[PDB]
Amino acid sequence: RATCSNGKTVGDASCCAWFDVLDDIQQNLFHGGQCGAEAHESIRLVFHDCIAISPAMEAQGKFGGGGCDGSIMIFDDIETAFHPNIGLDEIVKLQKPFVQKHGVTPGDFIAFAGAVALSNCPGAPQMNFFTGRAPATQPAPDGLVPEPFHTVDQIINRVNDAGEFDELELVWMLSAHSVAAVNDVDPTVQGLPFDSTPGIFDSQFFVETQLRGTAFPGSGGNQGEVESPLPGEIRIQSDETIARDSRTACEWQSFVNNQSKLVDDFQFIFLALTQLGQDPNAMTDCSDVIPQSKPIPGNLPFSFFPAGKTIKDVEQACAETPFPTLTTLPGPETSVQRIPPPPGA
Ligand code: HEM
Ligand SMILES: [Ca+2]
Ligand SMILES: [Ca+2]
Repeated sequence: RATCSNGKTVGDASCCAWFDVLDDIQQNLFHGGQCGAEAHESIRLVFHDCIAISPAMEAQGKFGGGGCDGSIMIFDDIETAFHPNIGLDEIVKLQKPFVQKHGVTPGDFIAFAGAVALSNCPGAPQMNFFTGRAPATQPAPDGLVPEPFHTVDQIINRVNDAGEFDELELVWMLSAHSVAAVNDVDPTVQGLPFDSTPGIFDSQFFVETQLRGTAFPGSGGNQGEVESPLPGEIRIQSDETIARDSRTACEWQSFVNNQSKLVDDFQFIFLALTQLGQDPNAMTDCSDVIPQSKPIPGNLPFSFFPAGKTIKDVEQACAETPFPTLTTLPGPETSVQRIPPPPGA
């Protein structure tokens, strides 16, 4: 343990340089510490860097990808052209100059920016940050990042190969869709959120994906898109099916009205994702650099039905426990506002 020049204690004096990186990204990437487009894009970038590993491919003498190696940045012209990585070159290009200026590894930076991004979102867990990711030497193969039109079987199998993650852990990692929008699936409109609170790390994603889908927020006929339950909200087929599948439905529902489980499980699974490709015992704990997460503001219940929705609108899929009869916000059904992204998204 060491004390940095700012008086903060950290796991190791090598962590102290990350306070310079923190100040720089908070002002110049996240527009003063916001949980907006760049924050959401950085959270997604962690998954797409890290899940690109495959012990199964390696066991046939094929490169399976290095996991959290910064390969999606170092080899951006290759990986960001893969279909599942659509729209990520925009955030890669915004991140690159910080990596160059601060002399940090591309994989460490991607993990850092994802943790800082989440710390900006009220309700987020206290996010971890470990260092020790050598620069990738090969780009990832394609076919390693899940698609919204993939089956539940293949997504379960994919995350079990990548990280020995089981079907329950697949549900936890999809909590990231609580602070997320879709730029590229609907060719007519960018920035359609997955839940009605894309600035808030909460279980609205788990509530709202359980509702009956009533309309497309924009165009119909988009591969891997299904009807959503609110105007301005997007829903993808993978989320819709995982929420109703007999293996995962009860786990999905368990996050409704359970902030502690949402926060504790996502803290765990995020750190696990950021260690793919690495020996955790070789890494340095710089978690004390990450800002203290903020609580959800206001005095409303943690989970709620959006205005215009009640228990009658829930497609209850959990045979163990009934979907909880939440409160319904007052007034007319309200449109979820789009989050316009930076150019090239
Ligand atoms: C496992 C199956 C998953 C599928 C099929 C999936 C699919 C999607 C799709 C289709 C989008 C919109 C992408 C675009 O339009 O460019 C998206 C956005 C996003 N995903 Fe996922 N995802 C998955 C898992 C995860 C995980 C595990 C995380 C993070 C831990 C994550 C974080 C995000 C975030 C933050 C966004 C929003 C990006 C933005 O606001 O620009 N996703 N996801
Ligand atoms: Ca990678
Ligand atoms: Ca949310």
